[PDB]
Amino acid sequence: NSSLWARFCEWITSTENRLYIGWFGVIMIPCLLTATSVFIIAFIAAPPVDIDGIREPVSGSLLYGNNIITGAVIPTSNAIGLHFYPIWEAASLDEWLYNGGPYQLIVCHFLLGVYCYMGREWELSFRLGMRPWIAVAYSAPVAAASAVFLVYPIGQGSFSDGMPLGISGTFNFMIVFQAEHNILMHPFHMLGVAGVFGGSLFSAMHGSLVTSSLIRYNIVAAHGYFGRLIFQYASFNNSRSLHFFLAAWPVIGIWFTALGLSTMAFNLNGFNFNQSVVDSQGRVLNTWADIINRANLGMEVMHERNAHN
Amino acid sequence: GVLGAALLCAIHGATVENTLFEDGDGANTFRAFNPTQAEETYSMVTANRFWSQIFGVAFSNKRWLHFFMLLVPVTGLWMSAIGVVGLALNLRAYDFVSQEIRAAEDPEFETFYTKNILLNEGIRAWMAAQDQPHERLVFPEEVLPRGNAL
Amino acid sequence: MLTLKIFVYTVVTFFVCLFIFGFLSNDPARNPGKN
Amino acid sequence: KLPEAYAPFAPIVDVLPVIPVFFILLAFVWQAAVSFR
Amino acid sequence: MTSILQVALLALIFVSFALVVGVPVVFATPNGWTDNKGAVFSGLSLWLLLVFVVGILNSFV
Amino acid sequence: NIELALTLVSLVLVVSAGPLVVVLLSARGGNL
Amino acid sequence: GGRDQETTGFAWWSGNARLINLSGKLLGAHVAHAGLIVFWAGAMNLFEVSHFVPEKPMYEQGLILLPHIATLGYGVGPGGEIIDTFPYFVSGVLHLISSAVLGFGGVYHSLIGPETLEESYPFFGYVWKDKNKMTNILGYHLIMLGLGAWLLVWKAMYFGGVYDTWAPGGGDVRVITNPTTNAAVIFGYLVKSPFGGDGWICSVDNMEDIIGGHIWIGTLEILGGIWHIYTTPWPWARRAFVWSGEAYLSYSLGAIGVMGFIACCMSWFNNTAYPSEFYGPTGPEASQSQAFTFLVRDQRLGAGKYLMRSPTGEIIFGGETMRFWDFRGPWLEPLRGPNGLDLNKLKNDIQPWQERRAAEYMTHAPLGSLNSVGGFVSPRSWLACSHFCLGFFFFIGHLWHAGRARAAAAGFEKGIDRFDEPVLSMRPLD
Amino acid sequence: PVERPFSDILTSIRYWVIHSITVPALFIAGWLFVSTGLAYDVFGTPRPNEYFTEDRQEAPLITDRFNALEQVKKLSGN
Amino acid sequence: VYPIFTVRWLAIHGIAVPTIFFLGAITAMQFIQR
Amino acid sequence: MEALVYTFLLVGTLGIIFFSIFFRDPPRMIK
Amino acid sequence: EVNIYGLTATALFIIIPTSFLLILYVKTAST
Amino acid sequence: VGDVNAPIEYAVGAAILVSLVATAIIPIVLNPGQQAADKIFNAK
Ligand code: CLA
Ligand code: CLA
Ligand code: CLA
Ligand code: CLA
Ligand SMILES: CC(C)=CCC/C(C)=C/CC/C(C)=C/CC/C(C)=C/CC/C(C)=C/CC/C(C)=C/CC/C(C)=C/CC/C(C)=C/CC/C(C)=C/CC1=CC(=O)C(C)=C(C)C1=O
Ligand SMILES: CCCCCCCCCCCCCCCC(=O)OC[C@H](COP(=O)(O)OC[C@@H](O)CO)OC(=O)CCCCCCCCCCCCCCC
Ligand SMILES: CC1=C(/C=C/C(C)=C/C=C/C(C)=C/C=C/C=C(C)/C=C/C=C(C)/C=C/C2=C(C)CCCC2(C)C)C(C)(C)CCC1
Ligand SMILES: CC1=C(/C=C/C(C)=C/C=C/C(C)=C/C=C/C=C(C)/C=C/C=C(C)/C=C/C2=C(C)CCCC2(C)C)C(C)(C)CCC1
Ligand SMILES: CC1=C(/C=C/C(C)=C/C=C/C(C)=C/C=C/C=C(C)/C=C/C=C(C)/C=C/C2=C(C)CCCC2(C)C)C(C)(C)CCC1
Ligand SMILES: CC1=C(/C=C/C(C)=C/C=C/C(C)=C/C=C/C=C(C)/C=C/C=C(C)/C=C/C2=C(C)CCCC2(C)C)C(C)(C)CCC1
Ligand SMILES: CC1=C(C)C(=O)C(CC[C@](C)(O)CCC[C@H](C)CCC[C@H](C)CCCC(C)C)=C(C)C1=O
Ligand SMILES: [Fe+2]
Repeated sequence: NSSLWARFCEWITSTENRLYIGWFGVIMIPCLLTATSVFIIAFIAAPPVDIDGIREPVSGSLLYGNNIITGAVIPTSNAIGLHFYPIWEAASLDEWLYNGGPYQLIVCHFLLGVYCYMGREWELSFRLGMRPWIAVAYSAPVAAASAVFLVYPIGQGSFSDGMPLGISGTFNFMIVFQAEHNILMHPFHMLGVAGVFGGSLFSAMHGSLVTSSLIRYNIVAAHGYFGRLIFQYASFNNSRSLHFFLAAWPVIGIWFTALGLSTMAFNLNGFNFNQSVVDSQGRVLNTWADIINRANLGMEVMHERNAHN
Repeated sequence: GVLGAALLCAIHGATVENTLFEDGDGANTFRAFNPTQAEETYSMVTANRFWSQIFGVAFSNKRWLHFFMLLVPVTGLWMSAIGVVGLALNLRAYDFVSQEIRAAEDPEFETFYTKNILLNEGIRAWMAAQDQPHERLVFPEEVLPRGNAL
Repeated sequence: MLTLKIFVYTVVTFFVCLFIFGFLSNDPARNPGKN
Repeated sequence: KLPEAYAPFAPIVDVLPVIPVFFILLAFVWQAAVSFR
Repeated sequence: MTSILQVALLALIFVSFALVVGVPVVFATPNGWTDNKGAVFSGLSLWLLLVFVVGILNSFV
Repeated sequence: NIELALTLVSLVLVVSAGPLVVVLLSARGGNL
Repeated sequence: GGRDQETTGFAWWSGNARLINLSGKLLGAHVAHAGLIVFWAGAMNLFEVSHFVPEKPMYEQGLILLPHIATLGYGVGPGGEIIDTFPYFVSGVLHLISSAVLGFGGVYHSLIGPETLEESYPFFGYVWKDKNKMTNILGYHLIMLGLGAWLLVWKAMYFGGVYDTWAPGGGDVRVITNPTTNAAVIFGYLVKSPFGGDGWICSVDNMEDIIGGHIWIGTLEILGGIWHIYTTPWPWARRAFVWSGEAYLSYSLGAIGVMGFIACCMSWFNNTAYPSEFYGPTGPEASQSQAFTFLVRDQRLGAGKYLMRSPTGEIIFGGETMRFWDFRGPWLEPLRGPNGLDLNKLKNDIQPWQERRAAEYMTHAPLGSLNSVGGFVSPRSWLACSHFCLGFFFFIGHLWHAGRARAAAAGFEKGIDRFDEPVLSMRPLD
Repeated sequence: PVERPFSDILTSIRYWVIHSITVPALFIAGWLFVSTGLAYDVFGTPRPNEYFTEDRQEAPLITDRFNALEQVKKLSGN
Repeated sequence: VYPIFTVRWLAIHGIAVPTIFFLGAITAMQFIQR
Repeated sequence: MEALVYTFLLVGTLGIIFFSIFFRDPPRMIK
Repeated sequence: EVNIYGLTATALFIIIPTSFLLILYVKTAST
Repeated sequence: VGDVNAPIEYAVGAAILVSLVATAIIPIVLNPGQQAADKIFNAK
């Protein structure tokens, strides 16, 4: 009880700290702290990186003429591919900067930190008597982040295909998908959009009804309003089922969209309705899918450099 | 706003459903409730402490929480509407003139913003051919923008 | 840089050992419930 | 394309793979036969 | 001798269909398992023997 | 087009083979 | 018949949870599920055999089960050419008959068999809280797994061998005579990095190592089963885990999720346990073949072309394919020297069959679509995507079931007491 | 004056007698509507062989507001 | 309970009749050789 | 000059976040 | 000194609301 | 040109199947709602 190990265990496991630590805490704290430190330093004063591996460096640091919107941390070089490139493997620190190691450092440490945050959620929930199913809800954003940052590069074969840590980087990321894989027509992205929009709708409407009902009745009063507003009597008359539905809709939507991105990593595709309507004599009549395909074709042609010096 | 609304919905549902009071012998907690209940079905204190020890800040007022839920998406969509109203007059945020001048000065300076501008050029050039038939546009293949020519 | 490699390996091993010996020191029985 | 001796039995085979997804459905029907008790 | 194998196989298909529709009914209905054990066992034996004879016929085709 | 008709007939018979047991048990007062 | 919600406390959508403490019903359910699995196996095998054209390659017509039989060396000759399609029919029919038998057994144990098995059949009876019977079951099933591995070894070593894709002049059916049983080689893979260039477990490249590893796994599994059937957990083991059915379920869920992820990756990357001439070429193989064939065509026409240096200092093809510079294959190693490709061999050491294989691999890249229109979906993409999704879902299942099992063991799985809240017995202002 | 429950009508005889002979009439009416060729005439949708007129080999264009009726009549070939 | 031609009757029939008509139309459209 | 302004704004945001986390008024209304 | 008007706008937008809120907080905290 | 290949026999066959499956499930979906509306009504 008084052993140094016992004292350390009690301190780590104590719930009287302002922020609970736990063992998942002891793992995640250094990881996330290193990630954020390196992220800030690279965002502020990082030198150019050759993302494409054709000796055409891309500047993304603030000191090199950039704003908040246009700045980012460029992913690793295409030459490294999917290899492991730690700091002590590069010939010199300058070469390490030129190739783009800090992206790998950030992504690895951040992924470990988020997983251990997931674990710590359950740990604290268990230390207090709560039920343990908040980690399941948190799995959706964690799954999406893991997909985008780790599974897509593995499928494509290089870390240069990951999402740059920025804003304009994210926009370029989205545009390159819409050029290459036709994400907009993939059913899983449709389910993700539906999940997000339905979550916003349900949040707004639940807030409205609950605030209206609360008078200086919480569910038996507003239910009369809802049953006659848009019909649909006796749908969610149990206060627990309603909140479970709220927790379930967006989580399932995000799970499906993450699985869709993971499947695209192995490159099946979105839907493809090109030239799906033809009259007699074999002539082709254009549909909206053809206009979308023209936009995608222009996008893809613009992206590819092909002639690289 | 939209992403925060989804986040609030999910987190509130998960917290309420994972802090229910023991008022039912059955394994399922759905049937341990009736609409005519007097007290709330979940412990605010436990959830408040949990989220004050995990995240750092937690709600302590039901009315404020549900009002925040209402407030977020409405403001987000209103701001989006104002943005599209501005766009209707071709008042678009497109330039970042300093970056454009610097890029035009020397070719050897590339940011993701310039790549986005080039992608927009490609989209316009390759889609206007059939998107706007009334313009009667015929771009020869020589002039169509392509990455091979940069 | 071999010294940096050694330092990183030592730190990672220390933290991982701490974690493993943490969850193995009778985790399930330290709960607010009584059973 | 199957041994010739079993050539006429081609169509029935085309239905075998889809049988499992019916079993789950059957369960629901069975529950519907007891008022979802 | 493809015709004999084909007709035996059709008979096996019909017998298997009947056995599938019958066995769960015999099991589920109360006081039926001990009442109709002989029928179920006879059906199973016929099914196995017919499988074996179909196999031998295939070996001879 | 005998193949299509035979496939449809076999599929229909297979589909009906399942609910028949449930109907028989319900009608005969089984333990379903 | 079935239970009711009031008696058990589980709704219909959770009805199966009522089987936790009923041994016979659980046994019947498991047997029926195994019968269903083997039913699907046999039915799909027959369906694929019915729609099989021997002239065309297997990967051009969406077949995923026949390649598994072929890689064992059934009715296939050099170069992956099909000789006869009888063994696939035999396998499917046998699986279907076994399905019938298993389904009958499962239905009998589910509907008529005794509800509880530990009253009249003590040998097969068990209670989840016991720590001896469960270990005995574990040992039995470990012995079965070891016997299966040894069956694979026996087939590979005495029953005609398996299809080795690394033999000279393309692959062929060969009998592995001297599997590598060296401990260093076998256990070197387990400690290799999972990053590029290393290939933690997916880097196995020869059948010798595969057979040796299977020998080792079989021996270890049988030895561990013997150990478990004659032992009980140590006190630290008894203080480390939670002893309940749902805890075991969660452990299995996590393990199976990890296995699913590993299967996804190994299907996507490995090409020795998944020979190219049946599952088609991998994406790296497709790009490498495109570069190789373009170089050969340019050299032949006369009008290197694209050949650059690897960052470590070797020789690779240039262009967008420089990322896939770790690929190795039967049709490219003879052209590879000590440091990457050799210019002399790449110039005048190409045999016609290598060029034909590269040309074939050019147009069958994994590019496809869910609508399945074309760049045609390779089997590797389907396997990888499906098993990745299944592994992710089973990891979520591990999370859920482990959390619930631990909460139930603690004693607050159904909610806070509402009379003695632990939080109210703590200092304020956390 | 109480909006009879749906169960009462579900078990009624006149309800079924009316509907089992009425609904099929609507279904056949729709089938004949789109089979006889009335839909193309009514809604102006061209037939597969009427898309490209003899003198026109490209998508039409209205390019006129106050004479759009005559423009559309000429372009459609009617 | 007795009277018919109520608001509910009109509301249900208005969305029921065109639905059947359009279902028939689409089912017929399915069998066109193009 | 722009970089200094951006860094100052980000630092200010982080400082407000930290102060809210650590120097909040106690939630005694319901606890 | 680039875009002096922009710098003045940013400074005013950061100062005036901040000062207003801080004065309000100090005024009310006296209660 | 644009005529329907299938005859009217299938038209009636499908009409019978898609007309007596929708006129008997439209009241079963609304029954809960109509049963709960009266409970909500005449109460408050
Ligand atoms: C997971 C599978 C499983 C399990 C655990 C059981 C267990 C049981 N069954 Mg069930 N059964 C099964 C599958 C299973 N069965 C299947 C698939 C069928 C369909 C054929 C049946 C059909 C069936 C009937 C009809 C009956 C049972 C009965 C029984 C009970 C008594 C068994 C007995 O008499 O000992 C037999 C012991 C033996 C050793 C003989 C087994 C013969 C096998 C083929 C030889 C191999 C076994 C050997 C030990 C393994 C060697 C491994 C080696 C290679 C390393 C027992 C609870 C009886 C009962 O009491 O009802 C509940 C009964 O009447 N079972
Ligand atoms: C493969 C999945 C699977 C399996 C193996 C089982 C197995 C079982 N369930 Mg579970 N269940 C499942 C899915 C599954 N269930 C799902 C998805 C749901 C939700 C819809 C449920 C909901 C549920 C409830 C609510 C209950 C069960 C119960 C049971 C047990 C009694 C069997 C039964 O239905 O009562 C008997 C049913 C019948 C007699 C009617 C079905 C007639 C036959 C068996 C149909 C199949 C015949 C087959 C085609 C013939 C094969 C041919 C062969 C004989 C040669 C049994 C152990 C009960 C139990 O034991 O709980 C304590 C129970 O109360 N289940
Ligand atoms: C189906 C397989 C299986 C399962 C489920 C079990 C389950 C169990 N065994 Mg058995 N065992 C098996 C196979 C199996 N065993 C085989 C094949 C052998 C022969 C080699 C043994 C030999 C054996 C012995 C000798 C003992 C057990 C014990 C145990 C218990 C404790 C769990 C444990 O080993 O520590 C789980 C693991 C740890 C405690 C330490 C893990 C920490 C490391 C750092 C994690 C990383 C692993 C690895 C290094 C990472 C690299 C691999 C990665 C790439 C995947 C548990 C009941 C013990 C027991 O309770 O007494 C019977 C015991 O003394 N087993
Ligand atoms: C072999 C593995 C295994 C086993 C034996 C069990 C067994 C059990 N689980 Mg667990 N579970 C598993 C895997 C497993 N589960 C996995 C992988 C997940 C992650 C999704 C879960 C998530 C889960 C939850 C969240 C819950 C259970 C519950 C239960 C219990 C009731 C079964 C049930 O849900 O009713 C029968 C199930 C149904 C009627 C649902 C069928 C409809 C499904 C959802 C869709 C059909 C499949 C669909 C086509 C595929 C879509 C995905 C596709 C892209 C691949 C039972 C003890 C419940 C319980 O009470 O636990 C004590 C419960 O609340 N499980
Ligand atoms: C060098 C460096 C630092 C790099 C940084 C680079 C860089 C990119 C900087 C960031 C720039 C930046 C700030 C960009 C964002 C700018 C931006 C777009 C601003 C939008 C602002 C705006 C006015 C939008 C309008 C819509 C709007 C108001 C959105 C609000 C979003 C918002 C705050 C959402 C809520 C988020 C959130 C996490 C809520 C959780 C709430 C919570 C803890 C509840 C938990 C909880 C649940 C219960 O159920 C109960 C019961 C209790 C009790 C309880 O507690
Ligand atoms: C290990 C984990 C570490 C996590 C660290 C991060 C924690 C973030 C803390 C957010 C504090 C926000 C201010 C709350 C100020 C405050 O005191 O709020 C207090 C408030 C609770 O107030 P009460 O319920 O007591 O108020 C009742 C009312 O009636 C008024 O009395 O908290 C909330 O409502 C939820 C807040 C979520 C809002 C999240 C905003 C996130 C913004 C992130 C911005 C990042 C910018 C980055 C720039 C580079
Ligand atoms: C058609 C064909 C043929 C033949 C066939 C045959 C002859 C078949 C048979 C089949 C069979 C004949 C099958 C069987 C099966 C069986 C099974 C599948 C069983 C199982 C069992 C089990 C599993 C058990 C278990 C147990 C016990 C009992 C006790 C102890 C414990 C345990 C659990 C172990 C020929 C060649 C001519 C041609 C080709 C194909
Ligand atoms: C192959 C074959 C066989 C066998 C077979 C079998 C055994 C089968 C089974 C089958 C089955 C077993 C099936 C089942 C099916 C089922 C179904 C198909 C169902 C459906 C359902 C539904 C559709 C529902 C719906 C719903 C509900 C849920 C209720 C309410 C309303 C609703 C609408 C929502 C043999 C070898 C002998 C011989 C030869 C042939
Ligand atoms: C309990 C129950 C359940 C389930 C169950 C199960 C899942 C069962 C299974 C069962 C099974 C899984 C059975 C099986 C059977 C089988 C059989 C019976 C077979 C037969 C075969 C045959 C007959 C063949 C024939 C042939 C061949 C060999 C090929 C070609 C030619 C021909 C077609 C002739 C549920 C959950 C739903 C619900 C509740 C009730
Ligand atoms: C076939 C193969 C091979 C080999 C293989 C082998 C040799 C394997 C082994 C394997 C193994 C040998 C495995 C193992 C595993 C293990 C594991 C996976 C473990 C885990 C554990 C855990 C997870 C734990 C946990 C925990 C916690 C954290 C809580 C507290 C306590 C404890 C510690 C319990 C070769 C290359 C030749 C060929 C090819 C492939
Ligand atoms: C007791 C009683 C009830 C309850 C009743 O509904 C009726 C029928 C009135 C009416 C035909 O619905 C009149 C509908 C005409 C309506 C005023 C037209 C304008 C409003 C809407 C367009 C009606 C349709 C709304 C529906 C779609 C929800 C009579 C005659 C009764 O005696
Ligand atoms: Fe709420």
